[PDB]
Formats: sequence, structure tokens, C-alpha cells
Amino acid sequence: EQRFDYVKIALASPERIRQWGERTLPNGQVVGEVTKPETINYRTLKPEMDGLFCEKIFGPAKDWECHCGKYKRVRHRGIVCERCGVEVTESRVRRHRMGFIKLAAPVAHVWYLKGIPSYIAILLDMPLRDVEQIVYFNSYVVLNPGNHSELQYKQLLNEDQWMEIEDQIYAEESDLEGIEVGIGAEALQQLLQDLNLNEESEKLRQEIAESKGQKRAKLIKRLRVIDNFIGTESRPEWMVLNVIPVIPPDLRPMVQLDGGRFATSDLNDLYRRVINRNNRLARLQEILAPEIIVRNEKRMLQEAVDALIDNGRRGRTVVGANNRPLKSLSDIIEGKQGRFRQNLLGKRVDYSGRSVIVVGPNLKIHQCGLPREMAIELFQPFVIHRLIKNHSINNIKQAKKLIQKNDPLIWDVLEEVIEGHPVMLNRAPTLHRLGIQAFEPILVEGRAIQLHPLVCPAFNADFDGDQMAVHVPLSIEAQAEARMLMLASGNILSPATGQPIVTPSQDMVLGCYYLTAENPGAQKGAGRYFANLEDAIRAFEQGSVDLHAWVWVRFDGEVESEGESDEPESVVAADDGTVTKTYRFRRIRETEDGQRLSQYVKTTPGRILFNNTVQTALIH
Amino acid sequence: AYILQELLTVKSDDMQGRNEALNAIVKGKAIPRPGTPESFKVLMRELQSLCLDIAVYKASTEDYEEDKEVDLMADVNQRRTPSRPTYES
Amino acid sequence: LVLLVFERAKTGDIIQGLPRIEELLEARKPKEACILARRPGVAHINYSDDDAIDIQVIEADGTQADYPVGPGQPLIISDGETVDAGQALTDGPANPH
Amino acid sequence: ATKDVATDLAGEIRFQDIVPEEKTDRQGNTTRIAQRGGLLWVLAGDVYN
Amino acid sequence: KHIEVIVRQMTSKVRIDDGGDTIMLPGELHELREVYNSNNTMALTGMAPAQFTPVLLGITKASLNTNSFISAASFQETTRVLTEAAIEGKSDWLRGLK
RNA sequence: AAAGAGGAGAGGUA
Ligand SMILES: Nc1ccn([C@@H]2O[C@H](COP(=O)(O)OP(=O)(O)OP(=O)(O)O)[C@@H](O)[C@H]2O)c(=O)n1
Ligand SMILES: [Mg+2]
Ligand SMILES: [Zn+2]
Repeated sequence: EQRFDYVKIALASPERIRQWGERTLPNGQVVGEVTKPETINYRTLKPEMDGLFCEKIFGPAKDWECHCGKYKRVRHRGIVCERCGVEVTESRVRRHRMGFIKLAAPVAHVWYLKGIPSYIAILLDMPLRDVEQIVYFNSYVVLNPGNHSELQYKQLLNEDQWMEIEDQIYAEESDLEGIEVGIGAEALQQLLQDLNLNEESEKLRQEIAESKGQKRAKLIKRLRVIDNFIGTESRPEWMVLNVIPVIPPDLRPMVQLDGGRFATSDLNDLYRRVINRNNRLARLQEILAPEIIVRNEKRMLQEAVDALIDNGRRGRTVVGANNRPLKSLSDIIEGKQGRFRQNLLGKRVDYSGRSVIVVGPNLKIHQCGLPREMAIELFQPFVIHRLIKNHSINNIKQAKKLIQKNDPLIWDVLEEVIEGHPVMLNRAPTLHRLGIQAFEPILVEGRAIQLHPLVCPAFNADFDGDQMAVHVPLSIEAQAEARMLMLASGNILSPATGQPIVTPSQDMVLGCYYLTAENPGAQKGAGRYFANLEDAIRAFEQGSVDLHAWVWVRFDGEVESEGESDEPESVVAADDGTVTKTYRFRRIRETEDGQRLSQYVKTTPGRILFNNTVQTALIH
Repeated sequence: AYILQELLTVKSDDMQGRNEALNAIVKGKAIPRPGTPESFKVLMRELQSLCLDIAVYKASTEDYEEDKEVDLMADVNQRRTPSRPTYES
Repeated sequence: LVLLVFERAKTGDIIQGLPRIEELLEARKPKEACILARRPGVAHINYSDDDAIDIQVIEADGTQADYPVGPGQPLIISDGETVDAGQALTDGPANPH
Repeated sequence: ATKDVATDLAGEIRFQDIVPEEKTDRQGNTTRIAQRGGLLWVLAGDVYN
Repeated sequence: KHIEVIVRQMTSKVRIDDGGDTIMLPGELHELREVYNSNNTMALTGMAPAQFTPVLLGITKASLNTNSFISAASFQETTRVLTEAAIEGKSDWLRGLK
């Protein structure tokens, strides 16, 4: 059945981060750590050996060819060359494999420090300003009060005050041997490692009851977070980073345009800055530098990591060549141009076209007109299949040559390839589901698409510059759905309100109004008598009667008029029990309290034409 | 639903389903079922780069056995995956 | 001399209609309306001096409520009328919260 | 909306039916509001400052 | 019908006050039917039920309180939603469109 | 066998 059932997200431990980007080789060594800010050689366009584009960590750059050019071919199924360590396989592996960087000093994740709720500050029960001051090397914190009388646990200090306490302790006096541990550094991992979740949970639960108001609510908030860390069995100190993942190199390409130079990518610059700062800090720490220069390097490393994660969230923004900020990892998934709203909820597709639309009368409501140049391109595989199967050619290459050379036979094949295959038409602003519709195409000569006039209001389109897009279904299920769910001859009512949507619109209304109107002038042939509805039409086609004359016609059926009087205007009773009743627009003959014998209607030839057309259309 | 599913996967970025669909159309056979689009995998890698533990899991049918993580970036069928669709032979 | 305070005159048209819909569908706070907070159902307008209108709503048990009216709040009820809980008294857009 | 009213004369002021009212804020400032409107008369003269 | 369908989504929750012993902390928003069913099951033995107050949410506040973090992350405020989901260890069972 | 990589400005059409 299905490969997976659900997705889960959680915090990442350093062990998992290391496990993501570490692989072993049949030698006993392990690879995966990046230790150089180098990408490729300038002389020969090949990657370096331990940089951001290395082949031992991420994979070969050419199919079935190792770095030193000594193993090739496909018969090997996963052996490793024993001169450079490059595995011999396809280059697609460059789209999955990850790396990692080991930091000289711990740094704090900026998502958990600068947020609408601050999770580190809430967990530690300290204001955000104090936590921000401990980080970035602006103050000290008392990790252990010792046997002092004024010092308190988690108390902010200063340089002068620390100097005073240092003078007090270093006076070689007594009663101060309580091991005062005041460390102004990251120093957050130590505070987060001293937390006992169960004891704090019990204490908060006990203290909740004897409280009220805004004092209670705050405590409640803290309690929430704490219980979360018990449900997931996570460690609160995982919010401080010791290892950093590195994205696969095929998602941040280098690109070899510019003739002699190279393209610019923004992730590579941030990674290079992080690596440079880490290497400098490690080298300074190795040779036992004075501990006033090391803290500077630690601060710059923290700022570099912060800029890599989220640019401009905390302090100043990193600026490239021109005064333009760089793109960090959080800018790829954030907004209208992010991954979610641009590449996942909408896409570009194959087998699609676009062109200008003109008006085609004499079409049917389920038909459309397609130019041949577009059709020969949108239906290529079907034409190739029909050329191979019928009119046996040989292979695909001969068919492609025939199509390119424009032999007259391909048009005869295409005329029957497209017969019975629906197509989908779309206009740019799709405000409701009637903006996409399915039609049956017929080939036309020209470069414009022909559209039926009766479907324009649904699309909201007129013929003064608009353009349309065309899509082709492929599978049998898609064709069945297009025929039975979206065909343009079955969309009669509006989903918003059950009202008609295919009414005649602009000139048909004017013609039907002129046909059935009144005209006191031009009354030629008025007063004549007719039988059937066809005699009046036949007399009209001979020019013997006008279009707006008043004539009497023999009609048996239901008739409605305008301003007709329900009262019989005249009644005449004759012998043998017969009665004639004359209304404004009718004349009826009846027997003695029985059935009708005849009925004549006073009307106009245009109204007869309209009603005859309607009646005839409902029998075919 | 089938029109939408075919639009989203076979015609845009299912790197293996494109060639299968093209060759099935040429040979006149049925179009095989799709797989997973590439953009989802790209998004998963980008999210993992931010130190987030996100993965897909398969439910345990029976017994006490825990749910097992599924490797999305692995090959299921022993068939080629070229960059662009081509007419084989 | 003085500073007159008034309401500007605007047109109809769809541009001035959608904001009301957006305000309604977002459950935001309007700038008017006075709502009666109890059942009773006997209201006395009690026109006082210098146009100080105070509505007094009297329960069957004798409660008084005593809702006061503002200077520019029109009334939409009469004297001796029966009113229900949550029923508007002095016009305007009701606060749904 | 608000609109100021100015005068094109210079002289003494008289009230016909306007009835002032005093209101205070939460800081100690006072402003005067016309409870009942009417006519404000300016009588001509020569004003020395 | 369309307006009723839209309005129903914003008048169907309740805010929990001092839940007695069930897993319902004060300050949370829960469906009315779920709370009713939980109280009906719990009161069968005879323990103390929870209190609640009805609320009216709004079109954008109600859509950010969904059960799936994937659909809420693709609407607005990606980073905050993802941070909260990672802290809470949420999972998504892939129900509904989007 | 091969073949385009992104970004930033300015101006237009439904
Ligand atoms: N900013 C814009 C401008 C135009 N349009 C689209 O283009 C149409 C404009 O049609 P146009 O031919 O310019 O004007 P009409 O209103 O159709 O009037 P007429 O053709 O009679 O000039 C709009 O209705 C809409 O479908 C849009 O979506 N957004
Ligand atoms: Mg137009
Ligand atoms: Zn080698």
C-alpha cells in the first residue's frame, strides 16, 4: 500500500546531527566533516579535497568515474577506489548527502532566543534582557553563590562588581572558600543542565492553587512548557549548538557562466565566513592566547552563526557587494516567493500552450478551434505512435525526421489523432470554477484560437487583446473525467445561485427584440387569414406580408398575450347551440357547454417565426 | 482528482515518472503510478539544515513493535533515471 | 472662535462596502451601540433637564439597571415598551463579544 | 472631522443661547464644550493689546 | 448555505476553565462536542468535571489553530508555527486538502 | 551526446 503514514517534527540532538552526515568506508576512516573554505580550483574546474564541494563527502561529480581518473565503467556495483576514497557511482547522490561542522565553542540557536515567546527565557524564569546580556559577552552570571551573604543564584553581575568580589576573595581571607563560580560567557548550557523537571513540575503545581490573577497565568505558561519537555523526553540543553549541518552541494550550485569568472551564491559566503571564524578561533585557542582576544573571536563566531541561520533577526544585517542583504536559510521558506507558496502549491507543467483568441461563429457549444502549429507540438508522442503502428515507418528517428521535414502525411495522421480527445482551456484570472473548461478541438488555419460566443460571459473575455492557455490530458482516467465532469455543454447553471448562465447576451438579444417588436408604420398585408404556422412563414418569404403586420392564424394550444382581457369582449350565440366568444387577441367557437371547435390567434409573423423555431428545436 | 494528480507529479517534477509516461504513450500501454515529487525532498533537506528533526514514519500493523522510519531518498526499482525524457531504442 | 465636529459625506459604491464585511467576519470592536443586559421589559425614557436622557428598565422583582444615554446616540424604542435580554436600545453596530 | 471657525472683525463677544460645559481629563487639563448651540455675536471696536 | 458554512467554523469552540482532573489545562481552546463527550464519560464514575466559556474567534485566528502544522505553516507565520510544533513534538496524519 | 544559472533594475499588456 502506502509507503508512509504520518510526518513528525522534533528537536535535534548533536548525535542525530552527526549521524545524518557521517559515513564509513572499508578502510577504517570516517568522512563527513568540512574543514576548509575552498570550493573549486581556478585552473582546472574540479572540486578541492576537503572543502564545501569535496567528492569524498558528497559524492562523485561524474557518472562512474572517480576523482583520480583510474576507475571507470559501470560493471562495478559500489566499490571504492583505494587512492582517493571516492565511491564510483552516479552523481545523483549529490542531491542527498549531507555534511557537518564541529564548532570550537558552543553557540545559541536564534530561533529559541529571539521569538514572540522566548522558550529559553521562559524555561530559565529570567527576563529576555538578562539572557541576551549573558550571551554576546555583556555581563556575568553567578552559577554558584557559595558561602556568601549578598550573592544569589542566577544574579547578574558587572565588570566593576566582579572586580570587587575578586578583590574580596583574593585577599587570602577566610569564610569565602565557598567556590564562587561566576562565568560570563555562553554559560547557558550549564544553567540548562541544572534543571530538574519533575521537582519544578511538582513545585509549580503546588504553587498554582494559592494564587490568582495575572500572577497565576504567568506560572501556568511556564508549567505548560515544562510538561512538554517531559512528554517528548527531550533535553533542554539541546537548544545550544555544538555541531552544524551542511546542505548538499547540488542545492547551491556554483554555475560556470561569466567566461572567466563564476556566479554568486549567498549560502556559500555564509558557510565560508563561519568556517573562517571557527578556524581562527581554534588556532588562537591552541597557542594559549590572552583571554581578552579569545572572547572577541567567540562573539564574532556567534554573530556569524546567527547571520547564517536568520539574517537581521537580532542585530545588523550582512551586506554583500552592493548594499543588498544576503539570503539566509530562513528566507527560502518564508513568504510569497518562498518554497511553500511558489513551488509546492503551484507549478509549471509540460504539454501546454498559449495564444490570442478570436470569435468563431458557426461553431457548436462543445467545440473549439486550434491552430495547426500548436497542435503538431502538443500531440507529438501520439502522432509518433500512430506513425509507427499504422503506415509502418521503422523506428522513432525516421518518424522524427518525417515530422521535422513536414511531409504531407503527418497532417492526415494528426487529423485523426485528435478526434475524440478533449482539451482544457483557461484564462488568467481564475475567480471561480467556471474559469477552466473542456472542449473538443478542430484544426484551423491561422495563429489564433476560435471561441464560441455563448461561453464568453463565464470566462469574462472579449475579443480586444485577451489570451488563453491550453492543456492536454494524458491518461484514460483524466480523459474520462474531462469528458464527464468538465465538458462545456453540461455547465448550464451557476454553483453560486441556481440561475441560467448560457443566455444570449448582446446581439442575439437585439435581434430577438427587433423581430418581435411593434411597428404602427409599415403594416402591409394586415388582416389576412392563415392556416398552420408554416403558411405565414411561407407568405413572409415571398414578400407579400410585412414583418410587423397583424394577422390571424389558426392555432390550437396554450397561448399567453400581453394585456389580454380575461372577460369575453363579445359573445354571439347562434342556432344549433353554437357560441362565438371574441377577446382582444382571440376568437373561440364552442358548442353547448362542451368542447372547443376552433381557435384563432391575432399575432405578428416575427412572433410566429420565434415560436416555430422554439417548437422545432424541442423535437429533433 | 486524477487530472490534478497527473498535473502535479508526472508533468512537472517526478524525475522517474516522466520517462515512463513518455515511453508508455509511445508504445501504446498504460501509464504507471507516480511516486514522490522532488520539491518535497528539497524542502525536507532545507528544513533539516535548520537543525530540525523531521521524518516520515510507517504505522505498526500489529504487536508491540514500534513505528519504523522510512527512507524517502532511496531507490525502489532497478531502473534508470536520466535528467530528461528520451525515446529508448 | 470654535472648532466644529461633524461627519464627512461619502459615496456608496463597492469600495465602501467591503470594509464592513471584513470587520464583520473578523469579530472586531465597533464604535457604538448600547445593549440591555437583563430580561425585565418595562422601560421609562425619563426626559430630564438640559437633555440628559436616562433609560430605566424595571424588572418584575424591582431591579432598575439604569442605563444612561449619550449626547449623540439616537433612540430606537418608545415609552412603556417591553424589551428582552441582549436587545439593542440606542442604535449602532452591536459589539458581538 | 473637525473644522475651525475664524472671525473677520475685531471687538467684544456676546452669547445668545450657547450654554458652556466644563470637562476634565485624567491629567488636570480642562476643555469647554458647547452643551447647547446658538449664536455668537462680535461687536465692533478697536482692540489694544 | 455558503455564509452558514463559513460562519460555522468560527462559532464552534470553547475555552477551558479549571479542568478538574482530565487532561485539559486552563487557557486552551477545545471543540464543544469533545468536551461534552469527555465530561459525559468522566462523570459516570462521579469525579469533578471541567468548566468552560464559549468564544468567538475570527476568520484568521480560527485557521491558525488547526490540527495539522503543515497546513498552518503554509498559510502564515512559518517560523513561529514550526518552532512551536518542534517544541511540542507534533505529528501530522495528512487529512484534508492542501 | 549537449544544451541556458541565478540575481537586480526599468518599461508594458489583459
Ligand atoms: N489590474 C488588472 C487589470 C485588468 N485585469 C483583467 O483585465 C480585465 C480588463 O478588461 P479590459 O478589456 O481592459 O476592460 P473592460 O472592463 O473589459 O472594458 P472594455 O473592454 O469595454 O474596455 C479585468 O476585468 C480583469 O479580468 C486584472 O485582472 N487586473
Ligand atoms: Mg476588453
Ligand atoms: Zn581514484
